This record gives sequence, C-alpha cells and structure tokens, in this order.
Amino acid sequence: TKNVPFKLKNAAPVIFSHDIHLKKYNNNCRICHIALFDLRKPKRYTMLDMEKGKSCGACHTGMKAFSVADDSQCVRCHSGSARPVAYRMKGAGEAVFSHEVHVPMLEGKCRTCHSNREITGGRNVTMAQMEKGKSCGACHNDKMAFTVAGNCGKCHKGM
Ligand code: HEC
Ligand code: HEC
Ligand code: HEC
Ligand code: HEC
Ligand code: HEC
Ligand code: HEC
Repeated sequence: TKNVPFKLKNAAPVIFSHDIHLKKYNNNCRICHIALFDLRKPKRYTMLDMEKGKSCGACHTGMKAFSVADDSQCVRCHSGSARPVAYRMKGAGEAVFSHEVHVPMLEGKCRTCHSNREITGGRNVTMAQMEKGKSCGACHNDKMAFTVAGNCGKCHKGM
C-alpha cells in the first residue's frame, strides 16, 4: 500500500517501504519528496547512479544507512541475485548466464560485474567486443576463466 515496487527485467522487484523510513524521519515527507524523488518521469537509475548519489544512494552511502556499494549489503534491498538470463541472437543457440554458477564462484562478490562499466555497460555486445574485454570477456580470456574465443558450446546452446 505504502510499499513502492521497483520492477526489474531479470529479478524480483526491490520494494521501497515507507513505514520504516517514516519511523526514521518522523513522517517528514520533505526529506525525500520533490528533491530526491520527483516521481514524475524518472528513468530507472542504475546502481552506479546510486553510487554517484542518485535515488536511494542519496542516503544509503554508509553514513546514514547501509551503502549501496557493499557486496554484503545488497541482500538488504534485493532478495537474491536473479533468475537465469537467456541471451538471444542470430547465429547461435541461446547464451545463458546464471548466478548459481558465478556468485558462489566469486566468493559472493557482486559489484565485480554490476559496478564494472566494462562488464555491464553494453547492449548486445558481440564476441568481437568480448575479446577486447567487454561483457563476458572481462573474465573469459583464459586468464580468469575459459576464453570466449572458442568454447562456444560452453555458453551457447545447440552447440
Ligand atoms: C565461439 C567463439 C562463439 C560463437 C560462434 C558465438 N559465441 Fe557468444 N555470446 C555470449 C553472450 C552472453 C552473448 C550476448 C551478449 C550480448 O548480446 O550483450 C553472446 C553473443 C554472441 C553472438 C551475437 C554477437 C556477435 O555476432 O558477435 C553470436 C552470434 C555469438 N555470441 C556466437 C556468450 C559467449 C561465451 C560465454 C563466456 C562464449 C565462450 C561464447 N559466447 C562463444 C561464442
Ligand atoms: C558477473 C560475473 C556477475 C556477478 C558476479 C553478479 N552478477 Fe548479477 N547479473 C549479471 C548479469 C550478466 C546479469 C544480467 C545483466 C542485465 O542485462 O540485466 C545480472 C543480473 C542481475 C540482476 C538483475 C538486474 C535487472 O534485471 O535489471 C540483479 C538484481 C543482480 N544481477 C544482482 C546481483 C547480486 C546481488 C550479486 C551478488 C550475490 C550479483 N548479481 C553478482 C552478472 C553478475
Ligand atoms: C524517503 C525515505 C521517503 C520518505 C521520507 C517518504 N517517501 Fe514517499 N516515496 C519515496 C519513494 C522512493 C517513492 C517511490 C517513488 C518512485 O520514484 O517510484 C515514494 C512514493 C510515494 C507516493 C507514490 C506511491 C505510488 O504511487 O507508488 C506517495 C503517495 C508518497 N510517496 C507519499 C509519501 C508521504 C505522504 C510521506 C510522508 C507521510 C512520504 N511519502 C515520505 C520516498 C519517501
Ligand atoms: C537499497 C538501498 C539498495 C541496495 C543497498 C542495492 N540496490 Fe540494487 N537496486 C535498488 C533499486 C531501488 C533498484 C532500481 C532503481 C530504479 O530506479 O529502477 C535497483 C536496481 C539494481 C539493478 C539494475 C540496474 C543496474 O544497476 O544494473 C541491479 C543489477 C542491482 N540493483 C544490483 C545491486 C547490487 C549488486 C547491489 C550491491 C552492491 C545493490 N543492487 C544494492 C536498490 C538497492
Ligand atoms: C534518506 C533520505 C533515505 C532514502 C532516500 C532511502 N532510505 Fe532507506 N533507509 C534510510 C535509513 C536512515 C534507514 C533506517 C535504519 C534501518 O536500518 O532500518 C533506511 C533503511 C532502509 C531499509 C532497511 C529496512 C529494515 O527492515 O531495516 C531498506 C530495505 C531501505 N532503507 C531501502 C531503501 C530503498 C529501496 C530506497 C530507494 C528506492 C531507500 N531506502 C531510500 C534512509 C533512506
Ligand atoms: C568474471 C567476473 C566473469 C564474468 C564477467 C563472467 N563470467 Fe562466466 N565465469 C567466471 C568464472 C570465475 C567461471 C569459472 C570457470 C572455471 O571453470 O574455472 C565462470 C564460468 C562460466 C561458465 C561455466 C559454467 C559451468 O560449467 O558451471 C559459463 C557457461 C559462463 N561462465 C558464462 C558466462 C557468460 C554468458 C557471461 C556473460 C553474460 C559470463 N560468464 C560472465 C567468471 C565470469
């Protein structure tokens, strides 16, 4: 009712709850209204934007409330990681990214990717660009993880 849902394409929504913030600021709506949240035609701020001080990040910095830049504090807002993301493109079977595989493999880290503009800042990145270190390529280069230059079947289906 007073809980606002922030829907995400590949994960459960993050739910902003007024109750706990009101008990915190003593119903002073002025703290967050028409200053922090214009709530008129907002974009979908990214976590990096929040790290810059936008959205929830205007407070969740570590000083006032837990920071949005803490791998151990993501659970404070997000329930989990996400559901398996399926990538579609012409020329190969669906490429699938799973967290069940990766997170437990990176000691539970999250910002390694989510706060890495070279790993998340793209849209329909190609294998060429992955080779130059973009997206999956930032780690699948035979140093960190198996190279993206080959191993097609390890990521793509029907291969
Ligand atoms: C052998 C070297 C491979 C072939 C042939 C292809 N891949 Fe990949 N791949 C993966 C993902 C998650 C994506 C999508 C990323 C995004 O869209 O942002 C891709 C994309 C492609 C594409 C489309 C772009 C292009 O034409 O270059 C094709 C046709 C494609 N891939 C063919 C993931 C991975 C990966 C996991 C680390 C590996 C090893 C490969 N891809 C290997 C090949
Ligand atoms: C790189 C190896 C990653 C690590 C480590 C973590 N995540 Fe992840 N996550 C990654 C990808 C490839 C994707 C899809 C990217 C996209 O275009 O959306 C995701 C997705 C999520 C999401 C969904 C975001 C959305 O739907 O808008 C969330 C909420 C998310 N990831 C959270 C998350 C957490 C909490 C992690 C630590 C336990 C974590 N991810 C690690 C890549 C990577
Ligand atoms: C910061 C901690 C907040 C305080 C204090 C209050 N509100 Fe708020 N409100 C806040 C956010 C992050 C949002 C989500 C806006 C968005 O961009 O999606 C909201 C939303 C509302 C709404 C709209 C509800 C909806 O349509 O989902 C209303 C009607 C609203 N807020 C009222 C309200 C009142 C009256 C407050 C004091 C009693 C108040 N808010 C405080 C953030 C915060
Ligand atoms: C509550 C203060 C949050 C904490 C702490 C974390 N996230 Fe978050 N995340 C939150 C919201 C409200 C939203 C949507 C904001 C909007 O305007 O739409 C999100 C969104 C993300 C996304 C998608 C966008 C992006 O940056 O890629 C992801 C992938 C996500 N959040 C991941 C994430 C991680 C890994 C966190 C820990 C470092 C993290 N979030 C903490 C609110 C909050
Ligand atoms: C400052 C003006 C705030 C803004 C903007 C947002 N939050 Fe916040 N949050 C703030 C404080 C000072 C606290 C209180 C202390 C506590 O630990 O409870 C919080 C707390 C939360 C919590 C924790 C709730 C709990 O059960 O303890 C969550 C999950 C949270 N905040 C989420 C959240 C989101 C998603 C916001 C942006 C959409 C957001 N907060 C903004 C102060 C402020
Ligand atoms: C570094 C943070 C990574 C990024 C970015 C992505 N992956 Fe990854 N991947 C990484 C590691 C550490 C490992 C371990 C490899 C090993 O065997 O030592 C992996 C593993 C995978 C796998 C193998 C899964 C399994 O067989 O259980 C796949 C299929 C895979 N990774 C796919 C993948 C895709 C599609 C990515 C981009 C969206 C991606 N990974 C990013 C580290 C990292």
